[PDB]
Amino acid sequence: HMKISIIGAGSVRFALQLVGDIAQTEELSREDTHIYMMDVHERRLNASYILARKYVEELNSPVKIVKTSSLDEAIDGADFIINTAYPYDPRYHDSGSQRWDEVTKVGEKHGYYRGIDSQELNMVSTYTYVLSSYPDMKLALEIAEKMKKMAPKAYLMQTANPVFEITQAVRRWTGANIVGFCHGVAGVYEVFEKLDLDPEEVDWQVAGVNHGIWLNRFRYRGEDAYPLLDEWIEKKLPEWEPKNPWDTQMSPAAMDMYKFYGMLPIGDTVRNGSWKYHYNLETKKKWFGKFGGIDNEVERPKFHEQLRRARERLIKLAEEVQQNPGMKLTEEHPEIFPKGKLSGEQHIPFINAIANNKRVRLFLNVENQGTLKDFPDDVVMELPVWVDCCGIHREKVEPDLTHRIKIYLWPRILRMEWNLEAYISRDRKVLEEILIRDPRTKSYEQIVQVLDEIFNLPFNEELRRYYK
Amino acid sequence: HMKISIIGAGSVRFALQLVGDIAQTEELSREDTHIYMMDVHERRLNASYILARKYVEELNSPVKIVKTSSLDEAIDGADFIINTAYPYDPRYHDSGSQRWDEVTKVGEKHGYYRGIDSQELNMVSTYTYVLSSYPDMKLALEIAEKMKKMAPKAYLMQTANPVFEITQAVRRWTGANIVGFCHGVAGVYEVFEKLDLDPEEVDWQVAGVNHGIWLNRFRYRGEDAYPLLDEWIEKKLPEWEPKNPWDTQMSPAAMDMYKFYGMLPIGDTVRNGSWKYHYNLETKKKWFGKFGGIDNEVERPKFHEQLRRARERLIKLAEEVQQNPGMKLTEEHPEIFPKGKLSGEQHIPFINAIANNKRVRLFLNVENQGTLKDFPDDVVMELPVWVDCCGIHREKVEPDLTHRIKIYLWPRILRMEWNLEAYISRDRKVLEEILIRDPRTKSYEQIVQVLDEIFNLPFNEELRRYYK
Ligand SMILES: [Mn+2]
Ligand SMILES: [Mn+2]
Repeated sequence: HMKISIIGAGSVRFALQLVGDIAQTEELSREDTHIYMMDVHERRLNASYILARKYVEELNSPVKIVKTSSLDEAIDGADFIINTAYPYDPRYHDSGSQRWDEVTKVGEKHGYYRGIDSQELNMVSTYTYVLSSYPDMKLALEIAEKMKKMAPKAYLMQTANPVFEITQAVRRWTGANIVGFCHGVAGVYEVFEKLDLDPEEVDWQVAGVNHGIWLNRFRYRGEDAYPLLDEWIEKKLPEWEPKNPWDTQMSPAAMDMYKFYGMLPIGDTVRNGSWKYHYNLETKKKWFGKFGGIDNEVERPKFHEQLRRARERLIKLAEEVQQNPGMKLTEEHPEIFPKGKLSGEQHIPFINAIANNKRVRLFLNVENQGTLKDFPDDVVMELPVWVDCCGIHREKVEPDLTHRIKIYLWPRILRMEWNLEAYISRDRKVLEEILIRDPRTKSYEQIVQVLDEIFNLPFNEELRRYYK
Repeated sequence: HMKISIIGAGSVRFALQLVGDIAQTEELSREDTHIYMMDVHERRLNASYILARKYVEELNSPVKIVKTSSLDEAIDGADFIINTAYPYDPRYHDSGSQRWDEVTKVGEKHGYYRGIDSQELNMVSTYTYVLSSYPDMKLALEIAEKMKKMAPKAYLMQTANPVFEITQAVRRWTGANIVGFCHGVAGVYEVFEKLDLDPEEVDWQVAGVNHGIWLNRFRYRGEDAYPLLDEWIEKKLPEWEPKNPWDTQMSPAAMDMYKFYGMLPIGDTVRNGSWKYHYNLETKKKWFGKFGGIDNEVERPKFHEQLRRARERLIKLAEEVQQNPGMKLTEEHPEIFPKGKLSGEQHIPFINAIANNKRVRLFLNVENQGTLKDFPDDVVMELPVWVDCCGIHREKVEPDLTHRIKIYLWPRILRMEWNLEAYISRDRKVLEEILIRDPRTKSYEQIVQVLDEIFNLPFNEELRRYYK
């Protein structure tokens, strides 16, 4: 009996990706594989459970799916616990994105463009919440302590953000068996495509911290391939255009960071430059192209609204399924319900590697343990690893990250430490010292005022009591 | 034959302090002690040499004093080399303070209050010059390479700022036998005085980096003494007033840093808080008292002018000496020329410890070497040490610095690394990345403009060619 528990299974698109990958993995598509879907939103949970059951049926997979509103029941004796939950106050909100939208506006009201949580080296929208990410940190630690008692052999597969902060605090403060998951490394394939390189003929590696990873190795036909990037920068960068607001991997910002640091930032790292690329929307469009990227006052509200519409549609689709047993989800909406094709993300390959010894190369957030020698052994970094039934095996990182990149990641590590200290100390003065270092802070009184108004939002009642 | 060479002996007040301490140290006041005074300013050098000779004569000390304008002659076979030189372009300026004054004004012209060199954790005036401190770094390394050849057994006793950056780069890039000197630790005695404690009955220790040191141990009558500070904060802080612009050790800023970090910052560390204490002159007066401290647009120009007047007076006093052999410098100006009393600074005790095994406890900038375990072995820190003829012996630092102070010093260490990278790479883009992290930077174009105008100052011709 293998038990795979999805905490936050109302993330039904992500739930359906995980379910579909399991159902399409021969070693896991068995009667003895039990998938537990747990969520605090009953409508979303029900709808996700109906869609997952019908989906699995159309794939002719015999896995069992169980739904529950009990965190304890989902954790009890689980082999793998995937945390994709995004907490929210149900008295005021329907999903977590809403608390971040509203605090971001408050921040902008007080002169912080894109909110206080948008800082240098961390512009990724929704990554942290009021700096210390209290509700998301709280849930992960609660899961971690429950599983130390109820599931001591389980892996906690952390996907909800902040992955860096949460994986570090869990590891450090509970010793629970937590691993952080992010597929930002998938940006490399955009590089190979733009440079007309067969991905299978490229010898490559990335390393760093979450959303702070760099293409430390890039070789082709027995030689360094970066001169091929240099040629692309000269001849083709002038004509580059993003296909959508998320398309930044080959943007002027990415190449400007590569010029200074010596290696190419990969994936969401490109979103996390200095303020040079982010002072305002016009500056974002200069460095990221027509959309200004995804982390701005136009595109992010547009996207969160798209996700809300999708949640409502999936609830309605679940009702359609109950009314029309004969309909084929894979036929009517083949995008949402793909068939005969794995998603390509790392969660199910990880599970199949640990349990069934299907060895695979992944990029995961684990303790450094001397892999990057100029960083502490206990700091959680995003590293290239091979996973099998004997656990996680860190690759040697070669070539080493450049000196300049090392003194780029150290500040991001220190920001993590200040964020953890702000959480564990319950001390509002720590949040004030974080913002006194913010370039947008003009005065100390500005810091108190913006934090005051944030804490006084009705849905931040628990946060306010935590720091009081 | 012991040879003590003062590079920059035109710092005649500092030269006279060093000369007077030697002349009043029994083990060093000998015929075989040769003091070499070297400086590029002939008038200042001559005047310093005349005053030093007459001074030594009135102390009945037989030490030999030699003046030279040759750096090589001063370094050749020296046992100790004290670097107090402050370079300047003689085509435009008469002393080094002038290049810092003029670049600071340019910075303020472009919206950087107190100049680009005034950054968080480094508000100390004149500490760095255009971030990377090119002329001061250049001289120290030139001395370091000359002495590796001409004086392989010598100690380079670095006193010119930036002490942290220069001691680190010399150690790292040349392996020369450099030790950094700063007496900021003397602030502890202000604490003992305000709290009515006999200094000899206090068990105390400080540690950190240069201008980043903290009173990690403070005990009295077999117990922690910090509760005595707490009582002083409650009953006496409201009525505290600075005696002069340099008096900040017991200021509201110092106590506000102590509240957050858990230990008291000592000496010039109190000048180096966050921008909380430094946004403008009115804010400086709130946190430092009536004068706003010494690092502001009123008090610093007032002080540099006082030093200029003093240089002119000492030149004129030297002429008086030549005209009136019978006058007694110790009688007419006993402040400048004290008798029967050591200065209390660390340079001559250090020399007497190394050469004559007079063991003494000092606070010096040396490689960590595991003393503070959460920092690299090779990073130069300001540490409590015992010095004897067997060299430098680091005390165990106990109690350890607090967690919050550790994540305060790490950013200052990283700033040092960025400053060194800006120097060695000769890359103006590095200075631009430093300022993009500055809270006062509003745009990227602002950075280029302020650096452009700084580099284009006539006296920065060498700096401009270095970075071109
Ligand atoms: Mn991610
Ligand atoms: Mn100093």
